[PDB]
Amino acid sequence: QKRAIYPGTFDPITNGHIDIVTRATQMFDHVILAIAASPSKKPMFTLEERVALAQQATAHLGNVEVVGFSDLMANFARNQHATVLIRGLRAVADFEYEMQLAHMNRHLMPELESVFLMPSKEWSFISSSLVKEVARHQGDVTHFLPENVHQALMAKLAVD
Amino acid sequence: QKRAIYPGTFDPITNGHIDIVTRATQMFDHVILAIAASPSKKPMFTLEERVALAQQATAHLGNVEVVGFSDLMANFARNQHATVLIRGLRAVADFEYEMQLAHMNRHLMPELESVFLMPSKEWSFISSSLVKEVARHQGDVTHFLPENVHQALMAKL
Amino acid sequence: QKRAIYPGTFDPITNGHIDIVTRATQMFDHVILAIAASPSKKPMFTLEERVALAQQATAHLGNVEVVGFSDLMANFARNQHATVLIRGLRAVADFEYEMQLAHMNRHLMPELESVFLMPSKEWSFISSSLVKEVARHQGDVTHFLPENVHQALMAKL
Amino acid sequence: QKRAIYPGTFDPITNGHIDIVTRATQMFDHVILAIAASPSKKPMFTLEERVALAQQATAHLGNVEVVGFSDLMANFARNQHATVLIRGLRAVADFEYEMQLAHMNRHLMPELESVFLMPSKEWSFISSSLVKEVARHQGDVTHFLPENVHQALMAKL
Amino acid sequence: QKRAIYPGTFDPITNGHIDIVTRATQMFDHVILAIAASPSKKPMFTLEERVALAQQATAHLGNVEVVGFSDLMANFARNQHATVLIRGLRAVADFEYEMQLAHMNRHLMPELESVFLMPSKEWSFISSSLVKEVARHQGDVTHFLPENVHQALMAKLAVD
Amino acid sequence: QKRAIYPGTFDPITNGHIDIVTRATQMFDHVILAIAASPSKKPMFTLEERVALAQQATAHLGNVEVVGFSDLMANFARNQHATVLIRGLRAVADFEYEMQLAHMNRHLMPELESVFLMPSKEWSFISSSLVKEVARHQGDVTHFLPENVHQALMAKLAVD
Repeated sequence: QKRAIYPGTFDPITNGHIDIVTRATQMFDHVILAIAASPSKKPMFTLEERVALAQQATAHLGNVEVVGFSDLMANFARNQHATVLIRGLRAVADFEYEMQLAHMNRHLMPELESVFLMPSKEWSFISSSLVKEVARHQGDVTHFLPENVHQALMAKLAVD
Repeated sequence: QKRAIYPGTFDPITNGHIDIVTRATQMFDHVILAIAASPSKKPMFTLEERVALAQQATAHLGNVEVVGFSDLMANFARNQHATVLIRGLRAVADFEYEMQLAHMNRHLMPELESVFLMPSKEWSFISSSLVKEVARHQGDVTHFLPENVHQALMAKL
Repeated sequence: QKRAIYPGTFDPITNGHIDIVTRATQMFDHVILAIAASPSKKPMFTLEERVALAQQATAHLGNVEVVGFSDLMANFARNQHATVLIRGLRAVADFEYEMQLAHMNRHLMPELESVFLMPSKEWSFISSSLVKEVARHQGDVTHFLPENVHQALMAKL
Repeated sequence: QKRAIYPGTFDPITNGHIDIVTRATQMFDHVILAIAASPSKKPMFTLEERVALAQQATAHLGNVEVVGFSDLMANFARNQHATVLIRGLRAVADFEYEMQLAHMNRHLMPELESVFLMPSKEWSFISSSLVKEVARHQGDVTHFLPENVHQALMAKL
Repeated sequence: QKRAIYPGTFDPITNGHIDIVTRATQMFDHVILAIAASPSKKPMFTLEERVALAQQATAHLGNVEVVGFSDLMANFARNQHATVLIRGLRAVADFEYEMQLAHMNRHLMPELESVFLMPSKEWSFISSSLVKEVARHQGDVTHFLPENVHQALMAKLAVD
Repeated sequence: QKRAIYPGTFDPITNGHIDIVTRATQMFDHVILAIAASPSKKPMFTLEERVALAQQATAHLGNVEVVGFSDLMANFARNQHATVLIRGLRAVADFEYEMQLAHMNRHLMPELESVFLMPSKEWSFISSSLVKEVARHQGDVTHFLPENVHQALMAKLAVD
């Protein structure tokens, strides 16, 4: 029935993202966790690494499929026949930017309905950018990450 | 069958509410538009009036069921077998209060998942309260309301 | 002659309001400081009192005219031939609500252009409501009010 | 001895308030939990009730003293020899209103320094008002309240 | 009488900016649409292109003059004898940043009064940065742009 | 008794920061004004210059010690035995980012209590980044800076 897309850079996937995609799969029949290449952001992890990490971290969720994309999100969503666009909404969100994006995406593909889900209190306050900054500066971020991502981040920073 | 509940005071239902419930029906098989008695708000219209107005305004949305309730919303949602809780969301929203409400609702019924939908730009600034303030001064609010609601507002005033 | 209207409840007028209306007069030829009766707010001062207080407080601003009104603000503005609607704006403002009000005002009278002005840092945190709360406890609010307004507040309390 | 005051309506005191006052005692030698009569809010509990509830709920915090007051908070703070004013702060807070209040408090007593503390994530969404709304519908709020407060809420309702 | 300045990077001018400058000309006798060079932002369009596009898009507004400037906005406004500073205020605005700028500009030139105007609902939600990002990623942004800017953006992206 | 840390990039220290650290010393027995190296931001002033400027500007405050640090703030605070973390909160603040940082720091070092102080109305509206941008573009920012910082900024921009 409903095909939902949950797009982002997922660099790397965090426990907050796991929370959101878990809620989405309880609500919609099929969820595509869609990872944007985003070369302009100079991601810490390559697209291949991000896809592999997200695949492992969502392996227990049967109706999640992880796939990378390099086009405009709406162009990808259209070709994949998604009709629901999953967004996270939490306490520290840039709320107006999220409203900008939802209006732009409705302009681009009105048949794709933005829906906002809210994570647990535990994951309401921390961005993945702060997680990476803290880890790179020798702070403990294990609490925020799936174990496979924890291992990959330790290795990435060790060789960096 | 995925069952969603769209609760509120709906005093009265506006074109913004119609937009949200319509978006909800495109996503979910059955949508319960659930009107809370809300006596602490001292509503302009009685619950029976609000239910009747919302019934007429949604009569052509076949997957919308309008009901009234006076108990805890989370218990009403469980008793209606709803698992999705529809909330409106827009750029002018006090989204932090919506977060507080969603966390309280989740404490009371964790199986009821809040989902925020965004109305059309046309209804991105309207509210029940602003409509009522303009109508109290005989200002023309027909643009913002279902026709049946406009008539009822004219009679109450 | 460009005619601006600066409407509100002014219950009572404060030094922040004086700052805004003064900035408005530097920009526009004639400024109508328009006091809404606002019965739903149950104001501390009657409309006649609020008009009298604002008249005295603006007596030395030659291009300010203080009036009272009880009808729809947009109709009053049209009837005064105003084409500019002055609103205050500051860092502490609920600017999204100001956007909702401006869009409703534009729906009612599109020819009346909302324009937001920013008060001095000195008045960047004051409000009528906070002044009244402190005064109800005999706190010294003389800094925030025209002298005539301070006296009237002392008598009402 | 650094003396802090933590004032509010505490109608009733919640687990969020307990969290804040506990954090305050880790920082300051003596903390006065000061309950304002607040008649304009028409509180659910009388002042004597609110003081009694907060006394029991803080009985094991040796450096907390619960008092009631009906005068201007800044004068009460001066009369208690407080130099630190504890305010709660969280992601859902209307922080601009907290800024307005802090600037008014500073105008009235510049020696009383506002200090904002952040509660635990567990209490990052609760409020007295939301607890009361759920309790009015017999919803289970025991998670959010000291046991003595839960009992008193059940009796008032 | 009143000389108003409406400054920004205008990279490129959008329908929202057209909306705001149109409202400004209905309110004030003369409006300078002032385009900051802004080399630090690495603008998509050169200053010459931005001025030409803004000139064409405002040609129907008799009391608008487009001019580029490379100095501090307040220094330019002072030398041009502007007394009104036009700012747009919309739903997705970084409101506190706009308050920062208004206070700084009042410090620099107190005789220049900041005034905020609000665009139509249609233009309340989309930044020019998102317009450029979407266009560069193969999305349709024609709705947001004057026709001359649409043509220039297509050509800029085609050769880029 | 209480050791408080007031950390930031202080690039350069401004009157608003002076305000906050003055309030902090009235409240806590010892305050460390701690300057993060922050090479990723490419600071205008070197760490040595920032420390020297902050030292001179706080020389009248007996219980302030200025020290530079290049590690994670929480790791430094822990090794220095700070138990209070001073943050400024003002009208134009990115409030949600400050909440993010406070939650992250509580995760890293729960024994370090974030406290927010509010500056005077005079310093409520202007960021140090805007001060530098305005000065670099030939605007007057003397009002916002201690005299020693004013002199250093004039010299930095003159030779830059």
